[PDB]
Amino acid sequence: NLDIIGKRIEKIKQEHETSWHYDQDHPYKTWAYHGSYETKQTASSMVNGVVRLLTKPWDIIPMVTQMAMTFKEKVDTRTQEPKEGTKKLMKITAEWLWKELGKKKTPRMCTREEFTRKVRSNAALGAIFNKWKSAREAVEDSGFWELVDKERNLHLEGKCETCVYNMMSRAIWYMWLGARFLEFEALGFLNEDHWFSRENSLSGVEGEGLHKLGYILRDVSKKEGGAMYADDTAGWDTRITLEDLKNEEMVTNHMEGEHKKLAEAIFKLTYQNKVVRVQRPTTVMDIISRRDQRGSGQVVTYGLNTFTNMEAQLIRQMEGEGVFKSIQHLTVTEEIAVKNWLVRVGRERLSRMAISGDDCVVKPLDDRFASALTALNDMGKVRKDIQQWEPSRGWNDWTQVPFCSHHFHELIMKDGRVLVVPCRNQDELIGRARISQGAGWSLRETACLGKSYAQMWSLMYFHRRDLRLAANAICSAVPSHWVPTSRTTATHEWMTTEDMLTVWNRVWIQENPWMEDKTPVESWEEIPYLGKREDQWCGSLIGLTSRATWAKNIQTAINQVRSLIGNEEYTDYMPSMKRFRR
Ligand SMILES: NC(c1ccccc1)c1ccccc1
Ligand SMILES: [Zn+2]
Ligand SMILES: [Zn+2]
Repeated sequence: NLDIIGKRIEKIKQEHETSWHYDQDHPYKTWAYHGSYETKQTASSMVNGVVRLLTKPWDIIPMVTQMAMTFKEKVDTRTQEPKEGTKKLMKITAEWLWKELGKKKTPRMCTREEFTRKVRSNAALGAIFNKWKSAREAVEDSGFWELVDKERNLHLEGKCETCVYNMMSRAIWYMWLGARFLEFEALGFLNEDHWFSRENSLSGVEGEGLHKLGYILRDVSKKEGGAMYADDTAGWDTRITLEDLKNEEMVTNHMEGEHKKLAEAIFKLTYQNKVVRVQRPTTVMDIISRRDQRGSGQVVTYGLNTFTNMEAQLIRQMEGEGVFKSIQHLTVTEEIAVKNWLVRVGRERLSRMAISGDDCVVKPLDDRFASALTALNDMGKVRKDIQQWEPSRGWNDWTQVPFCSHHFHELIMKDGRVLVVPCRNQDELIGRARISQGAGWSLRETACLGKSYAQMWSLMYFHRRDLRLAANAICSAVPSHWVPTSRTTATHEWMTTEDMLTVWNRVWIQENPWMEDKTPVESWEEIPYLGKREDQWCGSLIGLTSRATWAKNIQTAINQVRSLIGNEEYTDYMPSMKRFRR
């Protein structure tokens, strides 16, 4: 408790000595409260006018238009201690999983040099603005690195002064850039060196890309076994126990020297003991602590969520296969049985899963998995929108399974080759492309963000009639040589000024390991759509009068946007589609 968090608490006390007050009307039950201090401040979603002018039929669809308008009674909940049998299953499984993940990888420190390059090309490293403006400026000033040095030597000493979270089914924990550096130095190797790639982790999909995920689910479907299960956890980050944080820390057992000590300090000082500042309107700033739940950078959060989810799902598979009888307590021979299962079939069981942080698909040996709930519930990974003890409903067809907010279609090209394509309700795709985040967007920057959405649609969603047409329209309306942008950046092959047919060929044919015949496609007309009825089922306006008028008059919409942007060099992409090819 207060010996580890005191210094951080003591330090904040003094910067607001003219405001400190142990409030008695404090709303916290499960967060330990420490004091308050005076503040006053808040970014809402702005509309992308280039995308909206080229998607007029959607201006009257509430599921689209409502997306641009506008649980902290779940951050303040508590998760019970698992039973001794559960704690044992988790420790055995975690020990075994870090060893498998480490067989072909070497833990290593990430560098100031590497950190500097990331900030100078904009990755969402959730930092705060103070002493320097942007992260870009802090990183080119030795003063910063002297602050980093002081904290670093403090961590080697087993103490923390400045690693404090700022809080804002979502809650995002910003830290100052220096704390983010020290987290990246110690734990960045998990993401930088692809520990959760499918090749390395067998269940993982890190780096895979939306054009790969469907093929991966189809490969899992080919295994003998029961239904495919895709149970969502209710508020995964809030259900991470101190026991979970201690099994995650066992990655430090694979480290050495300075690195081992630096990583141990991140886990002890910042993860297993946390200090947070929260805005309360009654506007004060509350300084609260707790030992459990997930609060890390979003990139480390992803890798450790994947790890703990892989562990939880192997244990649920063990329960279904009868490897252990009860979570209350493991006998000695049950320990040897669990160990033996892991050594004997562990890698086969990992290959039966697709796991992306808190999101999973599992194809177990059989449907006993559906009612194997005791370990899952006792670890605190309670399923969303189903009663605690009601058996999971599985999916019989891999094309119906939800994963990473998508489902996947099998689409046969006129030439017989097979594409497995990502899909989601088209209102969600149009509604998201119509939104920009933050202020000070020029017309050119707004146009380049529209172009990023358009090129993503041409690569991932070409099979949706409305999206291939709208993508072609946006790419016709934005100057040909302007570079697609995004202020928050899976693999992003659409972020390029290369011709999109050449990128399509590279992604779907040349580099696609499931495509034996490498014959290039010569035009967009060779590239198929979903069935017309399947397109409607997934939200296509195809067959409406509004959509027919939009399609027929599309050059008029393109010319409206070209007139606003001004006298620039444009390309007409509409004749790449049969109906505008004269
Ligand atoms: N004629 C339309 C239709 C026919 C039958 C069912 C649904 C739409 C149609 C099809 C494909 C593209 C554009 C319009
Ligand atoms: Zn610190
Ligand atoms: Zn679909």
